[PDB]
Amino acid sequence: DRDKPAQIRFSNISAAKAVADAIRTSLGPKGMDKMIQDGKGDVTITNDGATILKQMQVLHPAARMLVELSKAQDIEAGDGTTSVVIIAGSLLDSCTKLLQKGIHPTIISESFQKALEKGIEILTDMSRPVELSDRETLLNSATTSLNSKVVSQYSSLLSPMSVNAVMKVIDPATATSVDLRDIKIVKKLGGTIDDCELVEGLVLTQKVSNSGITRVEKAKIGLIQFCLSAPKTDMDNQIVVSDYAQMDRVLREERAYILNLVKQIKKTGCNVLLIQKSILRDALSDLALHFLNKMKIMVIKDIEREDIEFICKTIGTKPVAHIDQFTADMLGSAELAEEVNLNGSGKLLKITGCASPGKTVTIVVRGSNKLVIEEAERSIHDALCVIRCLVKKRALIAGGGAPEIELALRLTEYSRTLSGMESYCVRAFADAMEVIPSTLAENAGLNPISTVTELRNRHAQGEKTAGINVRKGGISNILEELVVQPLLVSVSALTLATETVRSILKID
Amino acid sequence: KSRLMGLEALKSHIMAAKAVANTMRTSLGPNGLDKMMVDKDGDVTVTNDGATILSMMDVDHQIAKLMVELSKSQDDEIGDGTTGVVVLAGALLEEAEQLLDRGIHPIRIADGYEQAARVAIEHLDKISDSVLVDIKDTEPLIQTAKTTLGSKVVNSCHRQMAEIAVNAVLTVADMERRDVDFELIKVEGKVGGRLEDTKLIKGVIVDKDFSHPQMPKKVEDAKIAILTCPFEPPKPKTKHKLDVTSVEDYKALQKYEKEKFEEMIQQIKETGANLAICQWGFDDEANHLLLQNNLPAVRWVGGPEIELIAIATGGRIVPRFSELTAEKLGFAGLVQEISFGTTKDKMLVIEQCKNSRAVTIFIRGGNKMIIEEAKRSLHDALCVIRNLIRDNRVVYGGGAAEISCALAVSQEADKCPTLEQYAMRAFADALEVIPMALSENSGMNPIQTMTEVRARQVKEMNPALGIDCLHKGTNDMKQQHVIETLIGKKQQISLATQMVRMILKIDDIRKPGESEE
Repeated sequence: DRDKPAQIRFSNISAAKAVADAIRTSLGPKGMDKMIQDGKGDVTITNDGATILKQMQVLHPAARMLVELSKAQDIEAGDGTTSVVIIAGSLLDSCTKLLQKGIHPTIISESFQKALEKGIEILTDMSRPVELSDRETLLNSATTSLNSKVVSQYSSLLSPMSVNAVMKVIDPATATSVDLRDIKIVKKLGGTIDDCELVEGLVLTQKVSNSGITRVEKAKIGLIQFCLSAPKTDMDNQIVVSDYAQMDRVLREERAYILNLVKQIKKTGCNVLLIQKSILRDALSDLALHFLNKMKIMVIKDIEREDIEFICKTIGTKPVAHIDQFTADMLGSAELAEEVNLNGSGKLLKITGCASPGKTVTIVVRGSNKLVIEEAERSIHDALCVIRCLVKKRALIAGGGAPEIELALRLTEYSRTLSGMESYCVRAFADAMEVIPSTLAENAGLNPISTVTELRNRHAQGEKTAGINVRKGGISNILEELVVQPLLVSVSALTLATETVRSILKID
Repeated sequence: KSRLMGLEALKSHIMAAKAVANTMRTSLGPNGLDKMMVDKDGDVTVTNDGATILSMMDVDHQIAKLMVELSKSQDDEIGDGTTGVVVLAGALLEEAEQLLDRGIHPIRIADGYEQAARVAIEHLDKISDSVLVDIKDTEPLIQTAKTTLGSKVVNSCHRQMAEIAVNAVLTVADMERRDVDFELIKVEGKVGGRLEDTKLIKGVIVDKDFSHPQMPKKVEDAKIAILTCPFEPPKPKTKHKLDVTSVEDYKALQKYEKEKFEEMIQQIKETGANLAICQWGFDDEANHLLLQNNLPAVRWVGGPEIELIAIATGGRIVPRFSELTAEKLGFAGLVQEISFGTTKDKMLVIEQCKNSRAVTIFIRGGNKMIIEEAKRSLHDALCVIRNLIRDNRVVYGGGAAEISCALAVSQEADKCPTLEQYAMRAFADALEVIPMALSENSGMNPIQTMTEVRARQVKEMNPALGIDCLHKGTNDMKQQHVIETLIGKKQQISLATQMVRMILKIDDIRKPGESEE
């Protein structure tokens, strides 16, 4: 019977739940890093559940879901991905209870996304909206969220760079979701984090020109989705391999064709030519390109066809497999096309001004070294995420697991008010909240069962007059030390586990 | 031995209650199922009564001994209330262990239940705190003995039993004394009777009857001879019986026993008592001499029962024949050997009306169970009725109150920053298993069942209606008339929670094994 699935489910339950605890050890920065041996047989030390999910993992199906548990929250808010694992085992406990209570996993499921809709309101009831139209508010808030987080040093510097690059991809007063889509994060090997800079036309890998103009203004950006190499009738060459004599006349053929298509390039014309890799091509004849930049066209060669897809959408240089697809049509018009070799190492074609869809925003990442480059990458991304957290979900809420302490007691009664056989469900549903700050209270160190009992009254009283406050890690107003989070990291965490549980509940 | 502590004995605690409670919760209430339980003696005992199940079991652990004894208090106190006080007491262990598994220290969780046991008995108080007298209560008493008599699944027409329990308890346990008194109730009955045949005989009915039908079958009012005097073999504490071995030894044995009993039956009749009830009653030889002197009189009586005819009849005591005087005699309103329609149940009533110091319920039934059926039926009725006769305080039961009690505390839990809210929650959370287990014995969804009432208790904000305790389809504690003494409703709580507490303060166990009864 579905008992065997329940067993399976229980076994999946058995797998997934102990896994969620391993991150509960890493819950919060007060939560502890976890040393991990890998196939290398070497230690791996992270407080990051998302990697601990990915890095060494069991492919058990319940465990398979839990990476996407965070990986959604990874891609949802970019943040709060520990919590979404820390929310998992809390119901997974309670769900087995109902299963142990004999509650039908549908009814179990059925009771939840139902009651989840409830909780988020009361959760949102706790919340304080900030101004998404105001750059500085968010520049204060996500910063305060960055201040609520570990990465500051560059994030401080990079909050304006984030929020501005965001504010530049903020058209709306709502500030929409602020897709990181329109953002191109580029790194340049030289420079410093001070030399990380927001650029309003795409900073492009390198540049490639033989006789091609070094920097062309008003650049018509070509793209080559067509093969510049003459057709391959033997190896790469329009010749066939037998003797010296017959091939040289069709060596003449390889000549003109590669030039003509190249001639045709500049004849419909471009100031710049996007060129993907020649492996991203069948083949591209350089003697054509030798003549193509000899036609004095600024060009880049060997760029990601996927970054091309980014380039196509952001600066409006559309995919071109044809001379005809060159007019100005699929060609983005780039006001200043130049590569900057400057500030130490690296060279990157930097579009300065363009004819571009949306507001095209690329940020250079320069750093004292590669590692210094590497470190600011989260700094923005962190900021960029808590931004795309809060701009996407307007209402801001404080962190520290308090809203869970706040929401549980209420949903327990809401369960009771809801009543019904599903009350016990929604009760157990409500009963998964404190678990996160519970382990978190240990993660800062405390007795949550002692501490959370009291905030729960505090959160019975002011609903937040206090909360586990990361430095304190204990009862005090978290709005006072400003440990803050957009509702997105919270809300985005809710549906996943529940649904994924709601999934595994129906799942045999 | 071994000191067994931590989860070790905490299991040995939580272990025993579960095996105990479940046969009780499957036997819980009328929907509770009737359990055949056979001894090592090979004897079938069908037990739907947890207390009888408790009387049938002794489960090995010290608490399982005490749980058998736990209900006996409220079984003596309240009658009904035997099964629920135990079955939930183990549920606290379920609650508590998980709570200790939550990391909450055992004495922490130990205390919060009692701490929350206030509202438990306190929320009950608000339902009916009422008080009525005998002729008033008799309607609530039969209405409660709709449930209490029917708790043994015998209430039908047995408002006879209820109404005789109405006037039985007030007699013995006065409404003003508010002290438990069943002592002057004289429990009496015989196999072979009927459920529908049951009597309250305000006087004392003695098994023995008139020594002859030729002698009158009526002794007049009063004039009963209360005596310890031999009319048959005396049977003292210790003497050995030697008989006669000879022909010349046989003859005189008949003459002497004739010569003394005549004078004794004379002197008794000469004393002026027309029923001689002798602590040492009559042989068959004393009967004919009793017929010679022509006096109505009684054969062998139990030793203390001649006192029971001294106390209950108001007759001033003569201990023995040697002291015979007309002043101190046994009393009777009317002396009749009474057959109730089943001659299998046949008693000589020594009838008390004016001064009755022992009221006698006479119960009947076709079998040993059927009397006992009616016995434990009415006796548990008797006690709730006693509780109600002193103060008539009821509630709408079967979990309808358990939910309503579960509201306040579990609510009041979070009102408190204190750790015991979890206990208070689990306290109010442990309450609702009764309608749950009832609905299971009632053969319904137990889980919605509780919440059906809380959906009500949302609407209601009071037990009145409830789920089905009788499986009859009307969801009521009200018009279904699940109505029981609010006293005993509070007796289960204080007994359950505070016993478990005393069980909980002890994880410290020195036994050769884990659970030792």
